[PDB]
Amino acid sequence: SGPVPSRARVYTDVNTHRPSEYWDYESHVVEWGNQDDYQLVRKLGRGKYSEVFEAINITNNEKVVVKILKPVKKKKIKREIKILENLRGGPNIITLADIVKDPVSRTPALVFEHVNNTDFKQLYQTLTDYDIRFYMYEILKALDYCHSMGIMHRDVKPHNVMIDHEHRKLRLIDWGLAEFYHPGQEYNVRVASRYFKGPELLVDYQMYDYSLDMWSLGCMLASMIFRKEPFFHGHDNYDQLVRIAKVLGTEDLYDYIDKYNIELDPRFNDILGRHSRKRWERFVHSENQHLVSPEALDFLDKLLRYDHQSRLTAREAMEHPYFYTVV
Ligand SMILES: CC(=O)NCCCNCc1ccc(-c2ccccc2)c(Cl)c1
Ligand SMILES: Cc1ccc(O)c(C(=O)O)c1
Repeated sequence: SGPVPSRARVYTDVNTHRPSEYWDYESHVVEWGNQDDYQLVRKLGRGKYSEVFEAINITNNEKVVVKILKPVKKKKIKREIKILENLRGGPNIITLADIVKDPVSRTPALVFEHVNNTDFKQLYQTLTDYDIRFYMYEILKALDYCHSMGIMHRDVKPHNVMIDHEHRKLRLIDWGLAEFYHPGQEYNVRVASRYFKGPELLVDYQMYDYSLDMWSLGCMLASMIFRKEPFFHGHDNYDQLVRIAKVLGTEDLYDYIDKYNIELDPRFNDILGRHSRKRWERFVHSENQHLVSPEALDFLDKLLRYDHQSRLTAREAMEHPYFYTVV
């Protein structure tokens, strides 16, 4: 007949009960600030259709971040702007401070609050079991917030989590892939970065929800506690699912596709194979045992599940025993 419909177990109808003003980002009126208020200092990085710069707001001598967008698609820019304005002030959500335009090049730029990112490659060795529990909890505060506001981030990964370790400040950045959750809507599966992509995306199941973010979060936690970057190392989108199946096993994959009447792409036939369900304890080694505990393993087991409906919600995750040591 076709695939079985699905819906989020929490915050299902938050957008349904809100005016069109909230979620109709295409109708949203954007108002430009003064580009001249900002002096570009240095290039921070380069994205798909963006160039990120450290800058100074010369009207208050304050450091800011300017993300210049290659205006490839207007609807996309408007969606990012609306979502950022809706979530502004939310816990651990990057604060959009201004929106500016370069008249000569005819290029939009989003201006954010500055975050001093502490070096990731130097964090990895010194970091403790407590530090992982603490920053995991800070990310879930950002997720429970944006999901309660009817938004899925759809690009949760270490590059999109900024940390100022000195001040124990975390921010969830780059809301360029984020979308308003409407029950029953069929979304584009070309979202998230390969390693972080949930099985729903890999099997082309379009009626996904907030729970997509909880899978990406589980990939990050597995990678941190096991010191294995990335945890699921696919070489392409079909291989990515094969890497998951090498961990979760192929039996539960068939239970997932059957439950939702998903048509597996024929490209999966020769590469899928047969895989047994692995124990999480098998990934424990001398290099990572100080970060691993039974609470961490029970928590991870509750996030990394094929069935999107069966994953912990951000709020259920915050109530898990893994976070009993955090405030
Ligand atoms: C734009 C830009 O400069 N990005 C830099 C990305 C910086 N990433 C560093 C980092 C460090 C720790 C974690 C983490 C993960 C799981 C639990 C606890 C902490 C994550 Cl997700 C990311
Ligand atoms: C602070 C900061 C740095 C880089 C970025 O790309 C963003 C963002 O996308 O929101 C934010």
